[PDB]
Amino acid sequence: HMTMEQFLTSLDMIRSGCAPKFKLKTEDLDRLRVGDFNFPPSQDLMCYTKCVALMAGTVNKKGEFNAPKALAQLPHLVPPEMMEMSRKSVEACRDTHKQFKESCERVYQTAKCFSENADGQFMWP
Repeated sequence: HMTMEQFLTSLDMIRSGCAPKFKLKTEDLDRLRVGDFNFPPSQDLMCYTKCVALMAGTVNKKGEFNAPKALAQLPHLVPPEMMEMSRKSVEACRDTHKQFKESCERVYQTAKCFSENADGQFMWP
């Protein structure tokens, strides 16, 4: 498992493996970091979210969200304090990806759904 302290630091480590692949605005990343997905994303920002989810092993390369695998991965992704919120959001957003065809959009829309269904503070790497 991870502690809250390890979680908050993991956010930066995850970002470091994905951000360099894209052209991104710091203010966009700042907003996603606090779960504010309330602004139009660029293609780059959407594909950044796919890179993050791919690292997490929660989507495939087609951006299809894998709910059972996400649930299995949660202890490697969030601290105990965030487990139930995350469980609830996986359940609410498991089918979000089926409304979209393009892989980066599929992941971005699912992440946005997580942020919107989060009954507490939501943080994206």
